[PDB]
Amino acid sequence: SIGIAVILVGTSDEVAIKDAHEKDDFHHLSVVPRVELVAMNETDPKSIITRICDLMSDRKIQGVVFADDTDQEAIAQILDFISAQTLTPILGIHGGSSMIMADKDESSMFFQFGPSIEQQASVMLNIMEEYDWYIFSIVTTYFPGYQDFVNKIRSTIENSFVGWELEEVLLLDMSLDDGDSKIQNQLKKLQSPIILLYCTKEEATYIFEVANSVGLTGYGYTWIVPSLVAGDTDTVPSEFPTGLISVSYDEWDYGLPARVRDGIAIITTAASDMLSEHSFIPEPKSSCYNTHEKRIYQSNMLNRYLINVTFEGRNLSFSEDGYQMHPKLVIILLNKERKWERVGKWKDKSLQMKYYVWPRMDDHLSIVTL
Amino acid sequence: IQNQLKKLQSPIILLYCTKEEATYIFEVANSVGLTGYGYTWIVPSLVAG
Amino acid sequence: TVPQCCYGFCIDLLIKLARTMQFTYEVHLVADGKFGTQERVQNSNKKEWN
Amino acid sequence: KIVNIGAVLSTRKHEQMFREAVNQANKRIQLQATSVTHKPNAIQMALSVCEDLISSQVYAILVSHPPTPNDHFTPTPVSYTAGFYRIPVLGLTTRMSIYSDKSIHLSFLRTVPPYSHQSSVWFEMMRVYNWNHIILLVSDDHEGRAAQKRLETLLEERESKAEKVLQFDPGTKNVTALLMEARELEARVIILSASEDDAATVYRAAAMLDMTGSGYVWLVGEREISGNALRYAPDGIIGLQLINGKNESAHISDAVGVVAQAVHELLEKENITDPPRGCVGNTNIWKTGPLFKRVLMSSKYADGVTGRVEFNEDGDRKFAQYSIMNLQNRKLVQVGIYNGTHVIPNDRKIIWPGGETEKPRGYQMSTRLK
Repeated sequence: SIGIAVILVGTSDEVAIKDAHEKDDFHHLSVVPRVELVAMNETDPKSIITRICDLMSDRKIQGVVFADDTDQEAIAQILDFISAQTLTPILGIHGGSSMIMADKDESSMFFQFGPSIEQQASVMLNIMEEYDWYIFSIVTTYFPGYQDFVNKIRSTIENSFVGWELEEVLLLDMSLDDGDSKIQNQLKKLQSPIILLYCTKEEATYIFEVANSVGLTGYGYTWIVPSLVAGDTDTVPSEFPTGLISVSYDEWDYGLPARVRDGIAIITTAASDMLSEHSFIPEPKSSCYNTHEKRIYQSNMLNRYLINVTFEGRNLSFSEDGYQMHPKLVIILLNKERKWERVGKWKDKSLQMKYYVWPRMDDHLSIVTL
Repeated sequence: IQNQLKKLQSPIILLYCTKEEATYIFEVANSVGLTGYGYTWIVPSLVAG
Repeated sequence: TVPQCCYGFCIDLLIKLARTMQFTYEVHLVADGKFGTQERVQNSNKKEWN
Repeated sequence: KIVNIGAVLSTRKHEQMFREAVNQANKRIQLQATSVTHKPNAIQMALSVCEDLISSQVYAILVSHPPTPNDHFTPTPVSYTAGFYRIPVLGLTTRMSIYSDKSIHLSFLRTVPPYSHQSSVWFEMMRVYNWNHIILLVSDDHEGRAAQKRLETLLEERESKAEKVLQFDPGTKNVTALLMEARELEARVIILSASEDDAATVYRAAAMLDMTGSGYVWLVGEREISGNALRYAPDGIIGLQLINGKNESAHISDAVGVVAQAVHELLEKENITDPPRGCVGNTNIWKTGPLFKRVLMSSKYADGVTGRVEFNEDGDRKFAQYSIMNLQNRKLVQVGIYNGTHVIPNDRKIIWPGGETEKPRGYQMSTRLK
């Protein structure tokens, strides 16, 4: 009898997903979930909060599934705020709510499908290990998470038997006005054919313009960037050099055909497991106004039951931080033409490439032996 | 000039230019910074004037 | 922990060292039985000597 | 033009004081006043915040802690609503360390020093007293871990670590094991940093084990002095306190002055775009507000009622003042003032634990080796 709402914003296949929602197989459980398809425009945080409040106060809402289509990142912060102020868990599966926030509050109940930065750093190291690239360098600017990335890459390079070599790690800063001289004097010490870059879109374009003014991006230099530099795979800033390799989430194979269905199934099976084990079902008066008296019920055991679910032969165990920890990552690269062509797929801790040798794009002579 | 002077790796440099050209290349090298501690440059008798 | 008695080169060396340095001591054997090496386990928040 | 000022406090007298302050600031270019009280609930608080931002369209908002003693979750809705549109929000009476991190809050500046920089005062006091050996015993939490990391970095800067580090679970009932382990070391200086509730139990268990005799020096923070912890406190504690901690109007006047200086330095810039008055309408990031925050953080204040106030690149006030309080026979007495970088004592003397009057060695070189 749990209430679950599905909110959509912007342009999307509203009728298609509304028809697909009535295709769940929940006959082997006594859940009878109240489903309410609500569609509107992502106008502002206030309207979103008001709609959430109204739908929750309508009829005993015990869960919220969210999907968006905009590019705003603060919407995830608003969702975290809501899930912190009221103990009803929510799930952001697609849209603006796909921006992963690592520093969440203690009493928050929010889980997304975004991959952790450590997972991306491990994937981009497994790629180098499968490509036999034992020489690399690190360049990054002032950003909330660069230190964590450096610490993770150091922890994963120090605890491995394969001989690697870190050389000339920099901490350049482009925020200083007229700092082109410092950037040019700092980037002049790079001597590795593999570069790891972690910056922002504007900072990435600026450092790429600087490196192209220098010229270490044409033939043999191959740079790798995490999933925050891309932003949108449809547009190209035209400043990114050729032969760029990045990692992203598998959204082209499944935008939202069954993501909402999987989320609803996970919520239902977790509620059923909690009701079976703890012999209790959380269904209080989910009201927005005058909720200070409703702080007698805690959702810690529910969270303890939400991070252990396995359905349809797939691992969905989340982590305490709030990411999936079992995603299906893909490996894309920027070829001659301005585009992102998918090449490899990384799922279930396994790698699956497409080309036996990496395309290099004279002094490249093959050799026949016996 | 900045992309060309970035390949110098010798502690002794031989320079042969004109007074204005010498001042310009010295300003460039000081913007880079290879003239302070260990780099010793030698110039012929036409740079002094 | 059964109380045994030890004797040998290092024993009398430590005796002379404590005599010339004028202090007291309370010896005890090794816990695991190894000189010492790095123990690299996946163990993300763990790295020490054994 | 007509640019109002934003401030959200809960007091009629403080509201009138802020009105007079902004009037005097405008007298020193038309600046209006916009003030909203505090609500018991925070969702309605954020709703009213967006409503007031719609009805006023302010550049930056001021916020202070209400008379409620929590001071933890009160400014979080305001900070979230500010960061949703990338506009700066300044705090007045909030000293939590979670706000110091720029990850959660992209734009947030405080006017009081955090507990992390308070640990540096302990470093200076140990340096001027020649106390190289210390026993850092703190709790296990976000603020505790941040303070411990700051102290460890400031100690390792001088190529010297801590003698021992002990952590206990907050909200516990038995800490005899940690005290027994600490009492078998060579150091005689025990630093403490936790909440007022834990300090009483810590002092009780310490006095129960005769760990408060002569030769031991205790160091705590402002939070471990006030509250009911004062009932269980040995004589000779050297604590700290803020000069304008509970005085809101003193900080409000300086905040009004610095924000007036900021807007006066701002209105003479190009490409000025006022934030949209459409809280419900707009869905993008205002072109102004990030740059305004950047120039406000670097805006060196002229003068204030609390001295020259500066700000580092962390959203925290620098070069503050602390009252070095002490406990002498159940009677609080001041010993000196921390004037930015120098500790100047008064004519009075210090009464160390046990009754002796002499600088303790803080290092007992007992000779019983293993």
